[PDB]
Amino acid sequence: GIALKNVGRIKKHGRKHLVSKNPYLRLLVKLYNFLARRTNANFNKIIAKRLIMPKRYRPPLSLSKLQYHMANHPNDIAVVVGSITDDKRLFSLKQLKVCALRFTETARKRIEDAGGECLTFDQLALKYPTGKKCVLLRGPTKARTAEKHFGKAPGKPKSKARPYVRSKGRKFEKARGRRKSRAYKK
Amino acid sequence: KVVFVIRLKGVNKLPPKVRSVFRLLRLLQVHNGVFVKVNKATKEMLKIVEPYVTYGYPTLSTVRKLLYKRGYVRVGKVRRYARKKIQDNADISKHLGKYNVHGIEDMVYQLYTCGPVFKKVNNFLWAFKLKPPRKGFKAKRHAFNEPRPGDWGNREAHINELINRMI
Amino acid sequence: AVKKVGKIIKKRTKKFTRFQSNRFMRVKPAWRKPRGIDCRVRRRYKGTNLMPSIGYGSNKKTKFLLPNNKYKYVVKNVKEMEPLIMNHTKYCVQIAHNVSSKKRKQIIERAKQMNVSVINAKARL
Amino acid sequence: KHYNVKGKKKVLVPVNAKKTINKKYFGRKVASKKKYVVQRKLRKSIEVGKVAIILTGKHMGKRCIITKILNSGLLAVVGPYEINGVPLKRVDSRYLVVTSTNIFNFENIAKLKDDFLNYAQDIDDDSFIKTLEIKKKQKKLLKFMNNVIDKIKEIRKEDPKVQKLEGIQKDIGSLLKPEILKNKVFAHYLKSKFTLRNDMVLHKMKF
RNA sequence: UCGUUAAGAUGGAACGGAUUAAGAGAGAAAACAAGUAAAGAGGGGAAUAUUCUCUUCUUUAUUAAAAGAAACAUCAGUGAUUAAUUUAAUUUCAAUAAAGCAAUCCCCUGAAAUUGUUUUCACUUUCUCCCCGCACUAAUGUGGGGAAAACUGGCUUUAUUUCUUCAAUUAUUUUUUUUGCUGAGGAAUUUUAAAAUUAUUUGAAUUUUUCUUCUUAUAAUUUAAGUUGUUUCUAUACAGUACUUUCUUAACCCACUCGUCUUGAAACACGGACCAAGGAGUCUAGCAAAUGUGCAAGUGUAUAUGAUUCUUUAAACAUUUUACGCA
RNA sequence: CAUUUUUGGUAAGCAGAACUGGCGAUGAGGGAUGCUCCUAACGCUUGGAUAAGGUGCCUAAAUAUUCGCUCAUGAGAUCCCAUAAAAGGUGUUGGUUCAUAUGAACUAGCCCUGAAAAUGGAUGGCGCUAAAGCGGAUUACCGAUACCAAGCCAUAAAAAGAAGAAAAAAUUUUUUUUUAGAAUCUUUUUAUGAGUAGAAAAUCGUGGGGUUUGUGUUGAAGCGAAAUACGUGAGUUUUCGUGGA
RNA sequence: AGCCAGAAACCAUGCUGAUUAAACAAUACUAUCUUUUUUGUUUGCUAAUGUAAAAGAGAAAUUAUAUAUGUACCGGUACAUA
Repeated sequence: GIALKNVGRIKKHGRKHLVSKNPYLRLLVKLYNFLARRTNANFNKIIAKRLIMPKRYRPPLSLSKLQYHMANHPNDIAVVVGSITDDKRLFSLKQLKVCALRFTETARKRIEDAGGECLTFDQLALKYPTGKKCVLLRGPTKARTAEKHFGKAPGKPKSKARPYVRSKGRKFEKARGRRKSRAYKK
Repeated sequence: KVVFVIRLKGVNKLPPKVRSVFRLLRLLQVHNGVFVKVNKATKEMLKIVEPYVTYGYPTLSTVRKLLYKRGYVRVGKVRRYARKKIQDNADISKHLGKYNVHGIEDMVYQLYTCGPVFKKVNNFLWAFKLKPPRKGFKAKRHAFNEPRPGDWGNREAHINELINRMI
Repeated sequence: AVKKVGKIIKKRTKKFTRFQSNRFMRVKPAWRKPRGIDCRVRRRYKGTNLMPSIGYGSNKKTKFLLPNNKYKYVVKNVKEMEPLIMNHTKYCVQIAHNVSSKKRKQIIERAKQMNVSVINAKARL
Repeated sequence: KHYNVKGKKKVLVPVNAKKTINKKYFGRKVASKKKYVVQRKLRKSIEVGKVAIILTGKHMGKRCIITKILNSGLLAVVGPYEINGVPLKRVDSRYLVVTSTNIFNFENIAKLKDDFLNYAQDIDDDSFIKTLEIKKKQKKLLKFMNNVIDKIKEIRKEDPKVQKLEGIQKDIGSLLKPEILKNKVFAHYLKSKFTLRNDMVLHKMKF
């Protein structure tokens, strides 16, 4: 009998293929898989994987954040494997070249008004199949409110995770172990 | 300089340090044989698994014969290997081309006497899965060293006859 | 034991009839997997009724093949002739349970035009 | 003509090639990739001057002398037609027990070696073929009964190849018979059938 | 559940598994026979409702063939057998017939006088001879006591090795006798390329060659580059007593009441006479993560209003710019 | 539960710990039998050669070879394992110290005494003594689903991929077969395959609904008996009989 | 080693059973029937088939085993022969 660690198996994890029945996205991933396998570069492969990912790994990217990044890359084409959202804290645009998974209509209109460029991934594929002189972008992973509750147990030393609180009420969840006066404090 | 170590015993009921050394050694299967670079740490490791292994100095005929008749090699990417019989030099001249071996005789030469390029060649080849001995043993659970007839531990030169017996 | 016919090898003829089915009359012969403890099936004591196993599964070239050397296709309408003509060299017609004799006869005639035998041809005559 | 790797000198015959398979997608191909089939290269015990036992034919147990090795690796043998009435028969070396004993015991028999050799030389495989037309002719009689079996034997008899083979057989028998016949003990041995009984060891037995 | 008939079985269980068998049944759909000619039954298409022409089934017989199972041979893979073999290596001989050398002597082996030596005398044979005991013995002899020799053994030689030898054990090697089992695959450019081998051709090499080596050019082939060939048979069948396959007892080997709780049940642990039907993780509320979907700093459209909305309409559709929930 | 260390308790198949390995959750081969000891962990098959273990017969291979020792008027005979001691012995066998090939003294090998129980009774049974006993050694043979090679299945990983003529039959041309591009997809390769409690995926079936395109009284469903049927399987499909919506 | 006598024990004897031996022997009478030869045995029935072992299914000293068998003399002696 042969002694085997993990019974000889590679049992790596994560998405096998796109679980959605959405025709356009299934078509799109077929394209980017084709490009990824043939092309030498990492860029296409990374885009293909990122296209496959779950909804919480499809965060929105802020237009202001994209704009802030692209000012050091001033003539170059941003690609974003997520949605681009508009900003009502943002005074004006500086004119941008953006490929994204989804555009909010107000942002798209703002980009068009600015004289910028709204690229779909198929259009990007046609124009830049190599990905040369292109810039891969992605939004915040840990911004989401579920993750704000993740990490070390509430009331356990040095912890700073949000509790899954009972309700908004003043009297609730500020006593025992959350103030030194009542029992103890974290 | 070298020592050829053959496993003898099943994988049921193994002590934990012995499991670890076996895992490093690569004698996972009960009739695995493998070449080992003589060193003190290698000898000490070998001493710990001793009641479950025979070992010795293999001789040139045996080294040549064993690699020829029972040589398999790991073909795939790093840790995505696959077990292929050799049958042509160009495959093994690819992987051991960087380390400038490129040819099965060169592999025989390094295995027979440890030279500048031993670890890689040794690692690169698949561990030898041997047959049973075609005329058996006196008694499996007793040492070759014992006054009582037995077979485990150092068999020195005479390892060759056993290898010929179980090829 | 094993049943070769040409390059169609089928491993096992005997169906895996259910554990001690004659012993308790209420039991039916089709397989049912014991969730019992000490069942003498899963606890794998030799000499009892054998468990079915995926290992007995057909070779991929054969998979569902008949000794006829043609895959069986069941037919309940005349219109089913139109794919069966292009596939006749690889597929054989079986006529369905229901089929009324006038229609059935017409299908049988059609099958002869397609140059493919009906494997249950004598039926309803 | 031959291959000589490791000194072997095999002797090559062009393979006929007959079996077709439907191939990977489109159409068919013959199975045999190779073009030359190896010549049989029979064991050294088998030889022309030797008398041999026919093991399991109709005429089995008879002591029959070898004539010609055919290119099929099948050789011809006769338990002389004058002596035993037995046909010049085709046989494998696997179904024939060749003895050490030699037909050319005496100078007279050895002086008639060339005539026997010429007779031996003429025969060929094509004379031993059944013939499909003839085989069908015999078969077509099926659709009192004993008579039809006699008629089948007559149909076999009529064949020109059978007659040609029988001529050579008769010539060989006629040539060899007087010298063979003169020594009664050897004639009796030739007539006598091989037998198995108690004390037939087989393993130590000499042939 | 019970009755009738038939078939089988039957020495304190019953059934089963695995594997064959004999019986009893069933079957032709791969489990043989395309085409060709003759005369019956149908059907179509074209030419400008009927001429031309194309077709499938029955029928008579008439040439193919293929397909599988055998069997042998041939390969390649993998075994088992029984003969071996190469040049080394390792305190290894034995005769052959002529010479010599020493007799308790010698190849040997004893017993004696840090650290080396070295020296002493002890030891063979006899179917030879003698003396005492004369037949005294296990004996076709003998107990004791002595000699003799070198046949025997031992050494030194000189030649000799198929008269007899030339062991054995390692090392690297090279073969060989029978033989067992196996045959996946299927190459529209990796069944390709080189190698190998054969017949050629050119230059070299060296252990020097009728299987000597390399590389220079040309061909074929296979040891490359996962079985092929030949001959039978089924059969010149139309389902048969053969063949396929179900059922049926047998027989060899194996085979403990299932569920169950329990560390642990074949149990002297608990439940179960039997068969049929029905028979047990659901639904609501609120919450969470997951994943999909639509939109995004918004979101949902709430109650409700509205309509050229009226079997199905109990839904669907719409909502004349700071309502509310949550963010 | 076992080895080893181990505490309490007269001890305990007792209670309590330590380290590690088993069983639990586990088939298979041996241990005569046996959840745990030993060998060894398992898809389906073919062949090989071995392990633990055997080779008098039951029962597969040796009445093998080879040297000792052993006769028992209840001998003895494979770990766990199913009793056995102090103590004796002028039974026999070796030793070793003494004395004068005899007399002492010791010594340990076997054997004997020490050695009594409950159905009839247990080296597994028959039996075995020039062993088939006990202690060695020498081989051969037999011996697993473990081991090696090969095929097939599924799982896991890896390669790789989003357009063209092959054969046979006829009499150069006629006739016969084939001629793949569906991403949870096809081709290929290698590795892997235990399992209660438990988790997942792929399936198969039942009632109803929408949808699609069919089946019906030239008898369907249903039901009994089946089928050279198909599926690893649940099942599916079909025949004959009954049957009549 | 070789022997002997010796117990309410032991085994026979005795006695009881013996469809405990799927046991058997002898005798008496009987059932269109027995014997020899030929051809057949591919409505419950009304011609009729079964073998565990053919292949040359070949083979009759005897106490023996630290000696046997004859033959000749008187179980003994002598002489042959395996």
